[PDB]
Amino acid sequence: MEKETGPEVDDSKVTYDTIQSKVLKAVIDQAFPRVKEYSLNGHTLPGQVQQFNQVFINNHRITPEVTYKKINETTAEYLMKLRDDAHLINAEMTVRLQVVDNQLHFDVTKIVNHNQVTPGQKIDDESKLLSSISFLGNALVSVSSDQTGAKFDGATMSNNTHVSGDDHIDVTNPMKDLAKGYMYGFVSTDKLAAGVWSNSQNSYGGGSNDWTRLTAYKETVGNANYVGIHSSEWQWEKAYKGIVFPEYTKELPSAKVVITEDANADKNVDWQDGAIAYRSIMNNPQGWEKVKDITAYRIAMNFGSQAQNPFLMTLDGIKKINLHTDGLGQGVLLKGYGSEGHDSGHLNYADIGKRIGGVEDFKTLIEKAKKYGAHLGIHVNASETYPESKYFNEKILRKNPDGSYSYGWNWLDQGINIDAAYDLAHGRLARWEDLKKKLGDGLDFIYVDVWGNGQSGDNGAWATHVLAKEINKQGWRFAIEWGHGGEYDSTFHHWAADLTYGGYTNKGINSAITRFIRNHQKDAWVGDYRSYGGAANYPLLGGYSMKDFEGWQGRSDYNGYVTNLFAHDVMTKYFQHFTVSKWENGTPVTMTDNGSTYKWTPEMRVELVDADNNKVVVTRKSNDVNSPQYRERTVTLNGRVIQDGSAYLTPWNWDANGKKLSTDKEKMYYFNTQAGATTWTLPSDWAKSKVYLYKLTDQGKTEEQELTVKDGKITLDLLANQPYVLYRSKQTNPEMSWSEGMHIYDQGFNSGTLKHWTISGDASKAEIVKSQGANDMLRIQGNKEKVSLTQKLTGLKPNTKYAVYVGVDNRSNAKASITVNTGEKEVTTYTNKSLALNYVKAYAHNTRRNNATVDDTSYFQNMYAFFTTGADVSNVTLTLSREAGDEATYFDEIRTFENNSSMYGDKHDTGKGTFKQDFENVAQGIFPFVVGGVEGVEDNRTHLSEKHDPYTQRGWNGKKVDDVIEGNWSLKTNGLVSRRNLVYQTIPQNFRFEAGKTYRVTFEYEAGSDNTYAFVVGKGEFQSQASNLEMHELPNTWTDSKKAKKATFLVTGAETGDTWVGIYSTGNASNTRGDSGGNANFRGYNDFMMDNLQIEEITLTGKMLT
Ligand SMILES: CO[C@H]1O[C@H](CO)[C@H](O)[C@H](O[C@@H]2O[C@H](CO)[C@H](O)[C@H](O)[C@H]2O)[C@H]1NC(C)=O
Ligand SMILES: [Ca+2]
Ligand SMILES: [Ca+2]
Ligand SMILES: [Ca+2]
Ligand SMILES: [Mn+2]
Repeated sequence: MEKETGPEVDDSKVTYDTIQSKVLKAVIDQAFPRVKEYSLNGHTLPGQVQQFNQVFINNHRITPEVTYKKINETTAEYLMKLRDDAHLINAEMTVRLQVVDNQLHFDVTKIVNHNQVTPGQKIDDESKLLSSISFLGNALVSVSSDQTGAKFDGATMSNNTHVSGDDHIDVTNPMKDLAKGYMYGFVSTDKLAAGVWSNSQNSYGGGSNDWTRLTAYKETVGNANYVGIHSSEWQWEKAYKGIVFPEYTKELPSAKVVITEDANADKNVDWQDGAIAYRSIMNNPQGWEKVKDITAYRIAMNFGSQAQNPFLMTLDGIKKINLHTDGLGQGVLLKGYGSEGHDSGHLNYADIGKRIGGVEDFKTLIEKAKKYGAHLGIHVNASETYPESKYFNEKILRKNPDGSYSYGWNWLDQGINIDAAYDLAHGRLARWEDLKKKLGDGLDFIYVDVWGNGQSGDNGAWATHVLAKEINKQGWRFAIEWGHGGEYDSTFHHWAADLTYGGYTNKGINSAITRFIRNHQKDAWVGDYRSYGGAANYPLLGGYSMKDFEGWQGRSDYNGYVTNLFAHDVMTKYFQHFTVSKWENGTPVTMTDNGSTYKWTPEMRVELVDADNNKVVVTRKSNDVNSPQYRERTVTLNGRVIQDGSAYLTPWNWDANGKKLSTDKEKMYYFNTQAGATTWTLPSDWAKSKVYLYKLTDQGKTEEQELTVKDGKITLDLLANQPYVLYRSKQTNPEMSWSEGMHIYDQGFNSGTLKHWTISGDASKAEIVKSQGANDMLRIQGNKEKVSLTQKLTGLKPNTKYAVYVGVDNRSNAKASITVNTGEKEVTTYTNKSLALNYVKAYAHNTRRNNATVDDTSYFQNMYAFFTTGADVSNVTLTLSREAGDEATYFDEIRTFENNSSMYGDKHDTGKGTFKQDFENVAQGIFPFVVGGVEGVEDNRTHLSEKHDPYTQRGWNGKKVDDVIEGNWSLKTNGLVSRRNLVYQTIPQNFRFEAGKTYRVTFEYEAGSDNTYAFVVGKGEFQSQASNLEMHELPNTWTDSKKAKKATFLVTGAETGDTWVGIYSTGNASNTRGDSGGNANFRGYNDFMMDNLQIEEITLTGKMLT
């Protein structure tokens, strides 16, 4: 390439003025809001040196008619009239340029469209809107190739761990052309650096073209190349299908430049100085301050009406983590907080799940969690919904160009995508306001699932900013799924934080510039995940690594959750308590993974600082990618080593909520992923102190040991992958008030003692033991006489109907019972040997080997008693008992909660009399059935269906069968045809078919096809050596009937007491009648619904006999 030239500048017709602070002077054109040049400390940066007196309005070139006024020494104002009759533009905008110390602010302060436009109303011609405003062509700041050290550095979005989003371009003549959008951009010489911010929600496309709030352009002027940074175009009045969006979607255009000399004392001026200064002018995502102290993120899941994780139970998990981490902050995302659980009832944000304890228990969880620094978030959806939802309506549904529905996912029900732009234009905001009104204060974050993938149409930068603003306005922090989503407003990205998702092309933001700037504000980055290579091969700043133990994707591994917190997240979070000040790359390395061999340039040293001038230095131990030392770092704090390789001894000076700890609560955490002694220099304020070590377990601080300090050092030779904490004085563990609000003390056996139970019988026969998943349970075994454990149920309401269950897995033939005595009445329920394995994936005691009870299986099922308090609730007792037996019964999770069922002879209480289940008042699950093994351990596709006429019922979009047969609820199975396996069954603890007695079992049912489902009678444990079943295939209910059919069966209890009934998925193919795909799923060909179950003990007489 040859030396380039362009027109020189003739400014003979130009009148310049100057505005200035004490440190920065800007020469500005009186004809147009353009900065020609900046001066600071005798150094200069050009702005837009060549006049370009045009703007683009709705993509039309306009020469504005401009009048000017200098307002004061720092501020000038421009009135800019905009007219283009041919394109229906008739408007004016006011712009101010203002110097604020070393910042220049560009603000459009007023916009007037002379066309009639009313936000929220129809507009007959959208071209009359003033929808976009572009000052592209006027650089806010630039640098010339004639200046020493001229360079541009910019970040674009990359989520591919192999590919940096950053460009580092020397500004030379000649140089390659440049006309490119950026998220962040800096120009610098060897004397000054500048960074540019804009609130522009411009996009030039997806991927690296998105979030492009800036545009950088090379312009050749005389014999110099300039690279200038421009704001990208701004948005203003917009509409969808002629309906103008609400006023709150309009945000006045704004941009800022900041100009700095050396800002990290390294005696070089470069983009890093610009990035430090940029923090003073940038947007900050709402809630960002909380991020650095949320060390323990995880999901607690509910699904399919099961109430796996009631709100008050999550509080016990929080207390376990509070003990085990010694008071680190937590963030629990409630996936399934609403409706029947996860992926039920979407869009109705205010519909807080009733079966997990409703708004009352959610409020209690939020309030009581505060003292543990545990913040709650909820999972919502703004992209797809189901017929059951209050907000399912034809008008909101997304349709394809051919008029067909844009179907969403099918699981419990068939979802349909919604049109997000329509939704915004028709009251979406009010749904968030309803939730805020119902729930009140204190919720931390909203995680909006899916958004960004285009299911609901446009989910780009502008639309996301609007959505985030709705959420932030209620006082909530924004979180989203994708590495590329919500770059402007998000504080958490699930595909960045869970390193296992999506593979190497789908992770966090792979940009050193962006991470430099914002590391401390969000979990949006590339974390350590060696098999993705590139940036993921041991990032020096770490990066959030999320695991779970409360049911999400069947995750139950509590111990692995805790070790991962300490292996990745403690140091990640430590660094977020500082801001990055310096970033040094090493030499390129060659890596091979994921089908490619590629070059990668790694960070070798990162420095961070805080407002107290603490200095952290993080150094990679080798640049050699094939050395073990490439995946090791040292960390120093003011020169003192706090991490080296597999071990750290890190100070922690913040409580669970991030507040500064008092001196006597200052601590250090030790963790080593390897065996071996390590030696550490103590800081001066520890070196002459006594020092005590504690091993951290789910019981808190244990195994107190005073350490020997020698020469101001300590040596630690402790268990690998085990957290410890150190203090300068003896510490104790506080009272946890286990299970507060749940009417019983320590419902999950987490407190390490049984002393709060009154034990009758031989107490040595009752112990707390760990499941195969380390879940503590009550075990009773080897007892020759009855053993009982009793507590009062406390805090109950008088004259109130309740349910109580305990999870029970009984390996003994002995009677294992739950008994409630209200003071006035006693009710009892029991099980002999358990016969149904647990197949609920989000439930902690399902039968997956790694959270099995014992012998690699779990038969846990909830065992209920139903009772009513009288006038006095001072002496209501709950007793767990086990009659004599050699083998073990396991109990866990005692849940007492209001319930208004009337299942026993039309009365609430456990008692005799005809059994009826109308499904209208189910405590949880599908009682008296439990889910069977048809799908193995799964988020079972059987749940309680909720009525929403007409959408859930026959006829809507050709639906063949009703979701709900009578009342508001039925028992629905979705699409489980041709599986040759058991869908669900009664178990004797739920309904016992007494030995030698005969019962009439009646129910109403819908079935979409003939003989796809069968009513079955079995006994004992079902085996798919396959068990004998009495088989009654059921015909479809719609080809020859306008409603559910009634079925009736006689069943005599086997002498072994273990008879049950259920619904079985046959081997027969279903019939979708020529329909396919979404229509076939929606219309219910493959579905089965039950309602109005009745089981009546009878004596066979007359024609019953035949
Ligand atoms: C194409 O299947 C994948 O994506 C769908 C959504 O379009 C599902 O998320 C699916 O995961 C499955 O989700 C259901 C609940 O909807 C259930 O939780 C299953 O355990 C889970 O496999 C996902 N992957 C698949 C089917 O492998
Ligand atoms: Ca510097
Ligand atoms: Ca437990
Ligand atoms: Ca019903
Ligand atoms: Mn449903």
